[PDB]
Amino acid sequence: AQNPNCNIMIFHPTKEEFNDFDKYIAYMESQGAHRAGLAKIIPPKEWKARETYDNISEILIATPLQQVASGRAGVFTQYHKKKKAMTVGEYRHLANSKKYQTPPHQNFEDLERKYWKNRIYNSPIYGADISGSLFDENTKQWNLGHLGTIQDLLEKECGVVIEGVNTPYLYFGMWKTTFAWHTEDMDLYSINYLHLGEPKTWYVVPPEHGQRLERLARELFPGSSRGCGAFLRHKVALISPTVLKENGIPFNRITQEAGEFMVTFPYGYHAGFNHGFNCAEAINFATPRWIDYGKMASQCSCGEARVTFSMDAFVRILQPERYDLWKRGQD
Ligand SMILES: O=C(O)CNC(=O)C(=O)O
Ligand SMILES: [Mg+2]
Ligand code: NI
Ligand SMILES: [Zn+2]
Repeated sequence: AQNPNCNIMIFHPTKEEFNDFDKYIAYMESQGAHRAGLAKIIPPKEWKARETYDNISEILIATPLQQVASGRAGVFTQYHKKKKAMTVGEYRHLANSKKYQTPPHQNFEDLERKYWKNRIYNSPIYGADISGSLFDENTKQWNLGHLGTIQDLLEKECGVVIEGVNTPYLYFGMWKTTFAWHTEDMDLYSINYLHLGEPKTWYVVPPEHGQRLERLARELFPGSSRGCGAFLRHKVALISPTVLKENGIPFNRITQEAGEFMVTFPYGYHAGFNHGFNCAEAINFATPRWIDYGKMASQCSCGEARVTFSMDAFVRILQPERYDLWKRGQD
């Protein structure tokens, strides 16, 4: 078995190897990359996502989210308070302000220490989940707005023809902006490209051990657990590496820098934070190996997780028993 310790793997495809996206994903899995839940892909030196970022300040963040924390430094939840719209130019200036900027630090480890020590005492503002793309249309390789769709994968593998679309989303981050512990909708893959700015630190639990993280989360967030049988779908809970180590949960960590891709694999729980002002683009995708994960994915039916139009069809076809109850939650 390849990668039996479930380490995060880092790939350096050549420009030739970067032509066929599906083939490269299948290659990485042949080497065991999926066992980690997360992989890094460094693009060939010749590749570029677009020519410059020189004109991005005019993108609108219609609903910036202030991420307010509750709990203790290592075990907290966050709630998203909606703020007034602002442009990316306004948000970047805010991120660079004295109130919100990255503190002085020695290296990524010192910054990680400061994040876990101090996150809860601040409320950074995150521009999340903004439909759009920063890939140039002329970028033919690993262009996250040109991937094969999940609906087309389900049709090729299973013959079924469904409604729905699959488009990318932009994320504008600042110091301390945080992504809570989650897997993807329907336990899909994700791919995330850091277009510019400061790094993103990731934490990940191997898929084969995801239930260990779930059981700890039920112990640490016991009222949330009684409220919903899949409350990590709410994407609000944080647990620090120190707490994960104290409780024996297997995990890995890695820092993504500008110009790099990350892939998350089906049922790979992940969480993380931004080091400073940045912009990422991410989208869900599927392969044949996902189908079985989609069939087994948990679902939030309490009504809090409230997800896309396109997820309806996935539930309806892969999980017809759940359909009914999950749509009671979504209506
Ligand atoms: O970058 C972020 O804030 C969160 N992204 C993801 O969880 C992802 O790409 O799957
Ligand atoms: Mg612009
Ligand atoms: Ni994710
Ligand atoms: Zn729920």
